[PDB]
Amino acid sequence: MERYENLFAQLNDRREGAFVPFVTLGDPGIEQSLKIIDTLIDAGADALELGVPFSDPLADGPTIQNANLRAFAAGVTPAQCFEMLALIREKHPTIPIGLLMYANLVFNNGIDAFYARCEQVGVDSVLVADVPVEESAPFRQAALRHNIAPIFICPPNADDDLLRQVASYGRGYTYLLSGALPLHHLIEKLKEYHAAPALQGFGISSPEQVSAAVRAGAAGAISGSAIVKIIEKNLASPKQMLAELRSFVSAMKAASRA
Amino acid sequence: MERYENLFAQLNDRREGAFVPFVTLGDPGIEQSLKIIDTLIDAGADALELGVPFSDPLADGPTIQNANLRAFAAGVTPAQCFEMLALIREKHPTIPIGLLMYANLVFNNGIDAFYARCEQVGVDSVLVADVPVEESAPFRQAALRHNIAPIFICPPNADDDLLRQVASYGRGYTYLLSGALPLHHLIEKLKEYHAAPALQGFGISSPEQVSAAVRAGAAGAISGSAIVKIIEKNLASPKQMLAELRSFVSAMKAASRA
Ligand SMILES: [Cl-]
Ligand SMILES: [Cl-]
Ligand SMILES: [Cl-]
Ligand SMILES: [Cl-]
Ligand SMILES: [Cl-]
Ligand SMILES: [Cl-]
Ligand SMILES: [Cl-]
Ligand SMILES: [Cl-]
Ligand SMILES: [Cl-]
Ligand SMILES: [Cl-]
Ligand SMILES: [Cl-]
Ligand SMILES: [Cl-]
Repeated sequence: MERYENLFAQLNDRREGAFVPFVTLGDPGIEQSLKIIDTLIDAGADALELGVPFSDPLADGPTIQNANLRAFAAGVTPAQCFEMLALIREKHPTIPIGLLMYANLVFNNGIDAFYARCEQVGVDSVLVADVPVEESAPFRQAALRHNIAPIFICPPNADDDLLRQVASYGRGYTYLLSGALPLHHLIEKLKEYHAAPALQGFGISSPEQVSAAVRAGAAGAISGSAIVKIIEKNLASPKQMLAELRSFVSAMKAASRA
Repeated sequence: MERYENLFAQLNDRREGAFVPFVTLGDPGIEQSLKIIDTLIDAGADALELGVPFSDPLADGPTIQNANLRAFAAGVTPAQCFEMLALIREKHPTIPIGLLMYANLVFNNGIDAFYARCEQVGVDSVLVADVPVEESAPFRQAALRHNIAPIFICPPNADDDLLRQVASYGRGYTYLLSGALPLHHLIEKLKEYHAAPALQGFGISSPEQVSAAVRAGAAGAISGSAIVKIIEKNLASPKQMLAELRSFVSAMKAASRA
């Protein structure tokens, strides 16, 4: 539906980088999560990265792990997540919606049925976070068949071989994480290979990291856990939670004008 | 085959905690990896946790991520991993072998065929690191049908409800990661619910953390990345690599007598 392409062209109009918050769907409840997402959008978030609750405790930090636990504790299921996605899309027809999920989600229903469901509710992109590039073909092909952008991660030490693969396979945006190479170097190479615009997603904790990413040439930044941390710290006061989310998104967008 | 039960009873004879190193199969090559594993065993490792190369770059630290990349760069496939596992078991018939892997590995062949292959090569336990407990039943049942211990992770804030589930579902050992609760408290509750012996697996970097785990009552410790770091730092000298691995395992076992 051109949602990412239109966003990045309009961000070019505004001379801004994208700010894309991550939240877990259904954290800390279905309705609070919907209102958290409305607040992020109203405060200036350019796109959304939304997680279907998963479990990766060996690797995840306490923030993301606790969010997954809060959503499961609220009884959140993939079914409810897809209904939430549909509602978000209906209220916000133009905002790019990226799903972040883990491979076992597609076991119960099958790869094509999963991507068909994404297409039906209006998702724009899907990142299956735990599938190596060597095993990505069935996901990439199913995504394209259903008009979904498959998101590929560019790791910090990617050689030109891998950069060429990431640039060619992905659509929508490139999820950049940056024997690491210089940030500006990865960005330049991805542009040389006509990759989808790069969103720096590593360690985007606060305004300084957004500004650094845009100054290095990235198209924007993805905040992997900073929004979830504000949720966790304000669980007892939804009003203060929403106010802190607004000031945070505002400060992150200010950094995106750097 | 009683490999974990026999190990823990013999560790009780020795008044020792278990030390269980993690390595990625095929890192930095098939034959170097086999010899790394032989060296860990000869140096005193009590069991093995072996990873089939995966990809979890959003969450993994550089050590584990780089190991996965080194193994894929050596052309390692799941097929070669299963042959390596078979060779390790043939050379070392009594040592408990735990596989650590990610869910997409079971997509290509199916859940039952994966666990059948594990049983055939002599694996004792399987931890599918990225499957929530709410979705674990098909894996747990397939494991039991093939005489494989399914490994469950006890997270640091587990309530008694979850502790009861982890204690009942798992076999072999409990993979302990420790609003977190006191380490000794989780250990006590797991014993109260007759869980498989707990191996503390969070942050086991050096001897101090092994000693802390055993002093708190854990049956031992799993070093998630410390062995891989020694591999990465000594890639240019296999001889020095193996010598540093020996001194490291020796120091970790010394801490396990605490
Ligand atoms: Cl679109
Ligand atoms: Cl529940
Ligand atoms: Cl290169
Ligand atoms: Cl695109
Ligand atoms: Cl950087
Ligand atoms: Cl982060
Ligand atoms: Cl056994
Ligand atoms: Cl290769
Ligand atoms: Cl409780
Ligand atoms: Cl057992
Ligand atoms: Cl601790
Ligand atoms: Cl670790």
